[PDB]
Amino acid sequence: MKFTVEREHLLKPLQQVSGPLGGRPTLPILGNLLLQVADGTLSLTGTDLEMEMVARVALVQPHEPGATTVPARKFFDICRGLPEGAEIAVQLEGERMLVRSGRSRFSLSTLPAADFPNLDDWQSEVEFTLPQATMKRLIEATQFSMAHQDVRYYLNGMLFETEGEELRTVATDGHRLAVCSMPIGQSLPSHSVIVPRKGVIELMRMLDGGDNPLRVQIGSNNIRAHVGDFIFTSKLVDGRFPDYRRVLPKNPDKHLEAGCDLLKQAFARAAILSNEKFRGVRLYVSENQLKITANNPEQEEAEEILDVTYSGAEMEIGFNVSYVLDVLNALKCENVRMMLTDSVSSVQIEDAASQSAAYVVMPMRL
Amino acid sequence: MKFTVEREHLLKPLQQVSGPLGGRPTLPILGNLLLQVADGTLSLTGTDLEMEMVARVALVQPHEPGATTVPARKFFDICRGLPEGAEIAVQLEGERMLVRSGRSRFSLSTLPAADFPNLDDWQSEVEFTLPQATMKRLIEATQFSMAHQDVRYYLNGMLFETEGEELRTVATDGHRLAVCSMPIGQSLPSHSVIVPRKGVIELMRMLDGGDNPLRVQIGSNNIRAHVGDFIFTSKLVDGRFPDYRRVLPKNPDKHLEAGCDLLKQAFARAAILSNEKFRGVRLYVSENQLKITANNPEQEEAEEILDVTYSGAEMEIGFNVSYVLDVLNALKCENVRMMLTDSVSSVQIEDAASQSAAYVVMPMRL
Amino acid sequence: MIRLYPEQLRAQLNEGLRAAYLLLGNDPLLLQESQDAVRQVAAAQGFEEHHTFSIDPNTDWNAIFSLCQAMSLFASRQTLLLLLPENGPNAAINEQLLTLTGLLHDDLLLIVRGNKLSKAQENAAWFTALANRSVQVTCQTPEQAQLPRWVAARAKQLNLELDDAANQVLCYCYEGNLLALAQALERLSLLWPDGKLTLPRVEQAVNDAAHFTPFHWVDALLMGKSKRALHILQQLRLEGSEPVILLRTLQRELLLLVNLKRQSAHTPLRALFDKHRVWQNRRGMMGEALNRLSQTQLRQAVQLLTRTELTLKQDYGQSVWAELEGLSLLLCHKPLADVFIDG
Amino acid sequence: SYQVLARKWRPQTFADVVGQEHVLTALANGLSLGRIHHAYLFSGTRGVGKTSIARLLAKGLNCETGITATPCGVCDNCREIEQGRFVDLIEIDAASRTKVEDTRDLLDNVQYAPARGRFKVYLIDEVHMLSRHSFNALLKTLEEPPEHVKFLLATTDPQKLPVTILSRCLQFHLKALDVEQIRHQLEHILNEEHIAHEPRALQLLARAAEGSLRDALSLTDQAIASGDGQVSTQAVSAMLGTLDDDQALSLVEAMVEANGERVMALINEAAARGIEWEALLVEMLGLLHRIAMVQLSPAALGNDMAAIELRMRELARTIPPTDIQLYYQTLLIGRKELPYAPDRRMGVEMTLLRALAFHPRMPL
Amino acid sequence: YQVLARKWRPQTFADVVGQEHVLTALANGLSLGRIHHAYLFSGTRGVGKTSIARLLAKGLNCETGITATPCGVCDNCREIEQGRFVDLIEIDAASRTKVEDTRDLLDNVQYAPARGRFKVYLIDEVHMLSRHSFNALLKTLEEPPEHVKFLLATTDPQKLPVTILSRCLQFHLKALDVEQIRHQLEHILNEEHIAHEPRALQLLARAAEGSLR
Amino acid sequence: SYQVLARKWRPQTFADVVGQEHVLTALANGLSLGRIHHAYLFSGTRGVGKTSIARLLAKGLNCETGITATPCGVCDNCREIEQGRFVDLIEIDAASRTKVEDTRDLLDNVQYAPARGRFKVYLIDEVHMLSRHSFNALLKTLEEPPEHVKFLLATTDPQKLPVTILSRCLQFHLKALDVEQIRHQLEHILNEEHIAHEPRALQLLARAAEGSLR
DNA sequence: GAGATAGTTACAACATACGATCG
DNA sequence: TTTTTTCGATCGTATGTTGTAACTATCTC
Ligand SMILES: Nc1ncnc2c1ncn2[C@@H]1O[C@H](COP(=O)(O)OP(=O)(O)O)[C@@H](O)[C@H]1O
Ligand SMILES: Nc1ncnc2c1ncn2[C@@H]1O[C@H](COP(=O)(O)OP(=O)(O)O)[C@@H](O)[C@H]1O
Ligand SMILES: Nc1ncnc2c1ncn2[C@@H]1O[C@H](COP(=O)(O)OP(=O)(O)O)[C@@H](O)[C@H]1O
Ligand code: ALF
Ligand code: ALF
Ligand code: ALF
Ligand SMILES: [Mg+2]
Ligand SMILES: [Mg+2]
Ligand SMILES: [Mg+2]
Ligand SMILES: [Zn+2]
Ligand SMILES: [Zn+2]
Ligand SMILES: [Zn+2]
Repeated sequence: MKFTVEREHLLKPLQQVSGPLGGRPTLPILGNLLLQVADGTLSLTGTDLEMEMVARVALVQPHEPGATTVPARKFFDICRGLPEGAEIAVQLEGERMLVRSGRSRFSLSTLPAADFPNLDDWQSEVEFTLPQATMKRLIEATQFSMAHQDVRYYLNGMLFETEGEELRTVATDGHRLAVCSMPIGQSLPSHSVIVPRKGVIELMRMLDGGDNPLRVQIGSNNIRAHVGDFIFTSKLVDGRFPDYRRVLPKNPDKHLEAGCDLLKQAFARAAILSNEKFRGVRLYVSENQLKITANNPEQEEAEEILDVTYSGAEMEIGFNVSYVLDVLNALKCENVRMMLTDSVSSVQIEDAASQSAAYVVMPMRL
Repeated sequence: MKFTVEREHLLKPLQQVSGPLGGRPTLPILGNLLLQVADGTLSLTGTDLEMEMVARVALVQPHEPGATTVPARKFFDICRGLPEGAEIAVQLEGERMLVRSGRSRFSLSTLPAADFPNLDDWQSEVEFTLPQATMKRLIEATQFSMAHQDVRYYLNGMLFETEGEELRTVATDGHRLAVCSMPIGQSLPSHSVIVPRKGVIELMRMLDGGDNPLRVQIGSNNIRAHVGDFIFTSKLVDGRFPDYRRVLPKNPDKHLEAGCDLLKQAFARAAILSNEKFRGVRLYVSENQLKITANNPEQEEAEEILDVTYSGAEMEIGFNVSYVLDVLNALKCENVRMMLTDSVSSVQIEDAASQSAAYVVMPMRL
Repeated sequence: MIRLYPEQLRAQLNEGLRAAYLLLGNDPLLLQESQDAVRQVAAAQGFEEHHTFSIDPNTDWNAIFSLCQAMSLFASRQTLLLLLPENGPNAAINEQLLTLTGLLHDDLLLIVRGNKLSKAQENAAWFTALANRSVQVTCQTPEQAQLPRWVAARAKQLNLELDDAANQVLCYCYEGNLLALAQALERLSLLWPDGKLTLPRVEQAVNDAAHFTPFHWVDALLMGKSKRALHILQQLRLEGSEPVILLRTLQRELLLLVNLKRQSAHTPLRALFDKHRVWQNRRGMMGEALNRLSQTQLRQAVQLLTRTELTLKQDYGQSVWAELEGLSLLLCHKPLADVFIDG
Repeated sequence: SYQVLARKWRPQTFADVVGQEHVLTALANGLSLGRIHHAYLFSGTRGVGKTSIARLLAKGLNCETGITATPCGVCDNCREIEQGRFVDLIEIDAASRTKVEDTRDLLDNVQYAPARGRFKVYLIDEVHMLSRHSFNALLKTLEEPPEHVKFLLATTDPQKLPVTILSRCLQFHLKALDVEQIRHQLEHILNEEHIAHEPRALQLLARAAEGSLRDALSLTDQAIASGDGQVSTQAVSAMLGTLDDDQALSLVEAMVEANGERVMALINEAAARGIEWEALLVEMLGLLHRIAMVQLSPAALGNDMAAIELRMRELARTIPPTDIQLYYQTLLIGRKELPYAPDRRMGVEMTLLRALAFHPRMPL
Repeated sequence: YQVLARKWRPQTFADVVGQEHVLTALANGLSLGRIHHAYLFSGTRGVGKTSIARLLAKGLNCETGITATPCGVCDNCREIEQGRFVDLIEIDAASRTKVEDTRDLLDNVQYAPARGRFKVYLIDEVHMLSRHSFNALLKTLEEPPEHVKFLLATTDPQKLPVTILSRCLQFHLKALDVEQIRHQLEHILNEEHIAHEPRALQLLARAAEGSLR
Repeated sequence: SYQVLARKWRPQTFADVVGQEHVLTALANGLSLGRIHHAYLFSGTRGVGKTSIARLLAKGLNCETGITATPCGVCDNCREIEQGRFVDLIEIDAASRTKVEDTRDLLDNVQYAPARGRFKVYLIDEVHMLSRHSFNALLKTLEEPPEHVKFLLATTDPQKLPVTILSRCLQFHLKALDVEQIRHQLEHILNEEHIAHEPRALQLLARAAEGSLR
C-alpha cells in the first residue's frame, strides 16, 4: 500500500474515526483503526465491538490497493503536528509503515488486517431521511434526562419512536421524564427502539449543521446513520421501556405561568443553601405569588419570593432543585407553564409558546 | 454590624480575597473570611496561617461598626448569583448574618471574630515601587523552572535578588535553571530572599496589568505587597540558595542560532514518538544541519532534519525534550541562540536580540 | 561479592567505598546502624543528596530511571535507597532490579534493605550482576545464648556498669527486640548519671516487650520448659499470630517424633537421624524428647491436635488458645487427666 | 455547671502527675543536661497521662526563662500553651486527618522559622491511624529534620507503626496507676472539691478503675450524680452492682460451694440484663479450664486476667482437681444438650442443678 | 389507627416504666447542675433507650430552663416530640458508618445552636460505626465545646473501643419484669377503651420476655 | 410457553387459598377495623403460601375501590399486580441483593411519593439471607416508616433474623397443611384440568407431600 | 467589542491493592 | 547447612487513571 494525501482532507476524518475509540481498549487490535485503500478511495474504520464508524476520502494521486491497521492516537498526532498544506505520503514496507512528509520520517508499527473484527450484516426494516437540525433538536431536548448507571439496563438509553408522520424521543431515569416530538414529512410504520447513551453521544458529535440530509436505517437490533462521507453503526438495547403516556398527569387543575429567566435565577439562588445529598426545596404557591425555601444540615435557610400568574388555591409541594434547573436550562424559552394537581402528584412543565417538548417531575415528601 | 453595598463594588475584592481558600482547612475558622466595618470602611481578610490577603471597600451609606467571620464560598456564591446592579444589605443578628437583596433573604452561620488568627507586626528593611508589567514578566519567565516537591525546601521557591538598580529572579530544580533581570531605575542595597510557591502564585494572580504601581516591602522574614486597595503578606523560606553564577558555562566555544517556531515544531514532532517513560531525544549537529531523532522500546523510530547557522565540528548530544519545549515556550522570539561546549556539559539558551533572560539545561546521559 | 557482619562494616568503609551495598536481615537496629554508617561515610566522601523509595506493586519505576539517567548541575554524587517487600522480590521486581542495575553510574551509590533472601531469590540476574562489585552485610538478631555477651558489650561501650542479675533481667524482658533493649539502656543512663545500674534500679524501668516465633515455642516444647513455652505462647497470642501456622509447625515435629519413637524399638537413633535428615545441632534435644515421652503419650497429643484442628476449621471456635495451652502442658511431663482430651 | 473533673484537673505541672516517675525523672534530667532527642513517642493504656505529659514537655521546651523541667507557668508562652493558642505548637489529630494531602500541608510548615519560640513543636496524637503515604511523608521529614523542630507522638498501639518510624524516635512506655495512687488522687480531688466521701467508697472506685485515672474520675462523677452530691458506700456499691458484668465467675464460685440460693439469685441478675446463655456457658467452661491449667502449673495464669487473679488463685488452691473435672464434664454435657431444652434459661438452670447436686453414671 | 408502640412513646419522666436508678441519677444530675458531655445507654431491645435519650434532650433544651421535669407544652418540647427540632441532630449510625460522614459531622461542631441553649447529637446504633469512625471521635468527645452534648445508644456495648467507653458515663437499662409489663398493658388498654381479661394480659406479659415493644 | 401446575394455580383471591384460617381471619379483621400495621412478617415451612398471601395483601391494600379484604380483581391495579408489573409494588430478592449498598440505595428513595397506588409496598423475599449491616440499616426506618410505605417480609428461617428486627413487626406463622387438605386440593385441580385419577394415587401423593403443597 | 473556540481546573466514576470480621 | 497458613462472602479506606462539565483567555470577524 502506497498513497499520497493532503493533510487538510485527512484531518477531520481521522478525528471522527478516533472519537469512538476509548482510552483503554483492553485489546491491542481494538486500539488500532483499520486503514484501507481501494480503487480511488481511502477508508478509515474504527470499532469497539459495540459501535462502528467508517469514513471515506477521495484519492487523486497514484496508489496501490491494500489494507492494514495503525494506532489511532499516534497517527492522528503525527498528522496534526505537520504544518498546514503539507502532503502526507504513507507507504507500507514489511511490518513497518513510512509516513514520510517533507523532511520528517516516521515508522509506525502495523498489525495484520485480517484480525480486525467485523460486524455481521442485517436487514433494514425502516429507512428514512431527516435534516440534521431536527435530529439535533430531538436529541438535545431529552439527552439530559437519561439515566447514567441505573440498575435497569434499558433506562440507560433513549427511546426513539417513529409513528405516523412524526418521530419522538423519550428519556427517563425513574424520577423525571422528558418527551419531544418532531414531524418528518413522510409516513412510516409504527416502530420503537432503544439507543444506548454512547450511540447518542456519537450521533450528536457527528452532526455539524451541514445541509446534507441525515439518513437513518433501523433493523431488528441495529441502527445505521449516514451523513456525507460518514457512516455509523450501533446495536440496540432491545429492552422494555415504560410508556410515557401513563407518566403524564391526567387533567391537571392548577396552572401557573412564569418567566423562564427569573424563575431559573431564583431556583439557582435557592439551591446554594440546599442539602448537598438530596437537593430538596419547598415551593409555596398562593394568589399571584410563588415562594421557594431551602434548608441545609447546617440550618442555613434561603428564601425567595416572586410574582407569577396564578389564581388557584394555596398549595405546598417539595421538589429536587437539580431536576427543575435542568429542565429550565433545556427549555430556553421566554415563558414556562407548570401544571399541577396536588402535593402528592407529579408536575408537568412545558413552554408557553410551543408544546413540542414536555417534561414531568415527581415530588418528594420532605 | 450593619452595612449596605453594591454588587459591582464587592464582587471583585471578594473573589480576590477568597481565591486562595479551598479544600479542608486545618481549622474551621481558617475557612472563613473576616469582615470588619469601621469608620466608613469594610475590610475583608483571608489567611491560612502562611499568607494573608486584605482588601478594603469604601462605604457611602449608613452603617454600624463591628466585626465577624463568614463562610467564604457560600457568601461569594450568594453575592455572585444576585442580579447585576442589585443592592446588598448585610446585618448581624445574634449568631447569624442576614443578607437582603430586593426580595431575596439569606441567613448564614458565623463564628466569633476574636478567634481569627492575626499576623504579628514586623518592620520592613527594603521598600521599592515598580510597575506591574516588570513583575509579571519576571514571574512568567522564571516560574516554570521551580521544583515541585523536593526534600531541599529552598529549591521549591524562587530567589528574588536586589542588586544596585536591578531586580533579578532565579529558579532551578537541580537539572535546569532560569534567570531573569530587569532595571527599576532606583538604587537599593544588595539583598536576597526566597519566596515560596504559593506566595509566587498569589503575587502573579493579584496582578491585573493596570497602571497602578506595585509597592514591595521586604523585611527579615516577611514580604508585603501593595496593589491599589489590595495587600498581600507572606513569609519567607529559610535556607541558602545555590549560586547561579557558577552554573553558567565559563567559555562556550560552540554557538548556534535557530528559528524558534520551526525548532519548536520539530521538537514536538520528535517527542510525539519519543519514549513516554523517559521523554529523551538525540540531536546531531553538523555544518548548517540539525537532526533530531527519537525511539521507543517497540522498535519504532522518528527522525527530522532542519537547517541552522552552525560552523563547529559535528557532535551528538542527548536531551530531555520536556525541558527544551518548556524553554522554547518561555522564549517568545523569532530566533533562539544556543551555546554549548561538549556532550557532557550544560547548554545555554537565550534570545537572539534580548539578553535579559537566560536558561541553562543539563544534558541527559545518552 | 564480599560478605561481612555489622562490626566489620566500618573497617570495610575505611578501606574503601564500593558501588552497591546490600543490607539483608531481620533486625531493625543493626540495619539502621549499618545504613547510618554507610550514609555518614558517603557524606564524608561528598554525597549530599539522598533518595528513598519503597518497592511494591504500585511503584513508579519511571522516576527511579529518570533519576539514574539525569545529571545534576551542582548537586552530584547521588545516593539511592530501596526497601524491598517483606515477602521478597518477584519476577516483575527481578526484571525491574535487573534494569536498574543496568543503568548504574559511578556517581550513584545504591543501598538495598530487606529480609534475608532465599536460594531462589539469590539465583537472580540482578543479584548475580552485582556479584563482582557488591558487599553484603548480614544482620541477624543473636539468639538467647549469645544475647548476654551483646548486652554486656553494648553497656561497656556506653560507659555503664551492669550486674549479672540486671543483665539477666534485661535479656529476659527484651528477648528478640534489640531496639527496645538499646532504648532501655539509654533511658537507664539518663535516669542515673553515675552509671551504676543495679538490679533494683533496672527492675523499676523495664517492661515486657519480648518477640518470639513459632519455632521458639516448638523448641521450648521439645526441651520441656513449661514456663518458657507458656510465656512464648502468651506473647504470640498478644502479637496476633495465626494459630494454623503454630499447628502446622507443631504437627511436623510431632509426626517426626511419633515415627522415630515407633521405629526406634530395633534401630539405633543415629541411623534414624541420618535417614531422616535431622540437623546435627537439633539431634541433642530430639534425643532427650524420646527419653521423656512414651508411646502412650504422643497419641493423646495427636488426638488433641486433630481435635483442635477440626474445631478451628469446621466449628470456627474461639477456644483454640486454651487447647494449645493444654497441649503445651501435655508435652511437658504433667498429669493432664484426659477429661480435657476427650479420650 | 461545675465543669468535668477529668477536664478541670489536667496536670499543669510535673509535680501534679501521679506516678510515672521513670519517665518524668528521665525527661527532667534530659532537659537539665540539654540532651534532647529529635522525636519522642509515648505508649501505654487509656487514661494514663500520655497527652498530659506531652503537653507539659512542650510547655517546658518553649518557656521564656529557658529550657527547664519546671515551667514557670506565668509567662505569656505558658498561658498560651495552656489555653491552646500558642502559635509554635501544632497539635495534629491523626485520626481525623489521615489522607496524605492533609498531612502534606502540615508537614510543609517546617520550612518556616519559629515565630515566638525556640522550637517548633508538633504534637501528633492517635498517630497509628495514618495511611502508608502519610507514614512515608513523615519518615521523609524525619530523615533530615531542621534543628529547631521537635516531634512528639502519642498512641496506644505502637505495633501499628512502621519499624522505620520506630527506630528514629525514643519511646517511653507508661504503666498502670495502681489502686493506692488512684485512691489517693481521688481523695485529694474530693477534698479540694468539698465533697463528702467515705474510705470504702474510694477503695471500691479505685478497684473498679482498673489502672485508668479517667475511668476513676468518670465513675466518681457518676457516683456523685447517683448520690445527690454525696459519695457514700451504699450508693457506690449499688452503682457498681448495676454495671457488674462478671456473673460467670460468681456463678462458678457459688456452684463450687453448693449454694443453690446464690446460684438462683445470680441467674436472676443475669436474666435482668440482656445476655446470651450459651455465651455464659462458654465463659464458665473457659474459667474452669483455666482453673485446671493453673492447678497443673502456676504459670498458666497470665497478665490478661489480672483483675480476677486472686479469686482464680484461691479457687485453684482450694478445689480438688476431681471436682473441677466433674464440673467441666457436666457443663460440656449441658452445652451439648442446650439446643433441645425447652428454653435456654431452663437448660442453664437444669445444668447448674445437675452440677450442684447430681453426678452422672458412666458406662462400665 | 396509629400503632400502639409509636402512639404510646413516653413524653415525661413519669411515664417511664421501671429504670428507676437511671431516672434518679439523671434527675439528680439535672437538679444539682453537674451535667456531663457524653452519655452511653445500654440494654436489651425495646427497653426505652431512645425514649430516655429524647426525654433528656427535652429537659436540656426546655424553654423554662434546665429541669428534670420538662413542661411538655413549649415550642421546643413539641418540636422534639414531632422530631422537627433543629438543635437535636439525630444520627443513624447504622446507615452512615463511613469516616467521611463522621468528618463532615465533626467539621460543624463549633457553630452555635440555632435556637436552643445546647446542641445535642443523638447517635443511634453507634456499635455499627467503623474503626476509623470510632477513632475520629476521640478528641472531640473528650473535649467538646461548651454548648455540645453527645448521647449514644446501643444494644451491643462490648464492641465499642475501651477508649470510647472511658470518655462517657454509662447507664445499663434492665429488662422489665412481668408485673410492670402487665400493669402497662392494663393502663394502655383502659385508655384505649378495649375490653380485656386478666389471664390474657398475664399470658401476653409472659410471652413478651422483658421487652415492651 | 407451557406453565406448570404450580405457576398456573397460584391463588388470586383470599377464598382460593387452602388452610391458614387464622392468618386470613386476622388479616381480614385488621383491614376491616382500620388497624393496619406497617411491618408484616410471614414464617412457616416451604410451599405453604407465604408469598401468595403477601401478594394478596399487597393487592388488597392498593385496590382502587378501597382498602378491603376482598380485592375486586378487575381494576387496573389488581391486574397489574397479578401480572407482576405494578410500579408501586417493589419486590426485592434478598437472596441476590444482600449487599448493604443496595439496601441503602433502596432506603434513600422512600421519601418519594407513590406513583399510582395509595401505598408504596416493599415485598422482601428470602429476607433471612441479608447481611447484618443490611438488617441494622433497615432497623431505624422499619421502626418509624413514613405514612405512605409498607413492609412485607417472608422467610422460612426466622431464627436467623436478629431479635431487634423481630420486635418491630407483626409475625404470622403458617401451619403445615394436613393430608386431607392436600388431597382435596389435588382432586379439585385434577378435576378442573380434566385428568383421570384414582383415590389411592391421590392418597399416596398427599402422604408423600409431607405438608408441602408445592 | 462580541461571539466563538481552545485551554484549564474541579469533580465523578472505575479499577486495584490492602486490612479486618463472621460463619 | 532449613524447617512458615483454612476458605467463602461482605465491608471499608486510600490512591491512580480517564472522562466530562463549567469557566476563562485567546482568536477571528
Ligand atoms: N498520671 C496522671 N496524673 C494525673 N492525672 C492523670 C494522669 N493520667 C491521666 N490523668 C487524668 O486523666 C485525664 C485524661 O488523660 P489523657 O490525657 O486522656 O491520657 P491519655 O492521653 O493516655 O488518654 C486527664 O484529664 C487527667 O486529669
Ligand atoms: N420504659 C418504658 N416505658 C414506657 N414505654 C416503653 C419503655 N420502654 C419501651 N417502651 C415502648 O417501646 C417502644 C419502643 O422503644 P424504643 O424507643 O425502641 O426503645 P429502644 O431504643 O431500647 O429499642 C416505645 O414506643 C415505647 O412505647
Ligand atoms: N395455601 C395455599 N393455597 C393454595 N395453593 C398454595 C398454598 N400454598 C402454596 N400453594 C401452591 O404452592 C405454590 C408455591 O407457593 P409459594 O407462594 O412459593 O409459597 P412459599 O412462599 O411458602 O414457598 C403456589 O403456586 C401455589 O399453587
Ligand atoms: F487520649 Al488517650 F489513651 F485516650 F492518650
Ligand atoms: F430502638 Al432499640 F433497641 F430497638 F434502641
Ligand atoms: F418455600 Al418458598 F418461596 F418456595 F417460601
Ligand atoms: Mg490523649
Ligand atoms: Mg431506639
Ligand atoms: Mg415464596
Ligand atoms: Zn513560662
Ligand atoms: Zn418545655
Ligand atoms: Zn381491584
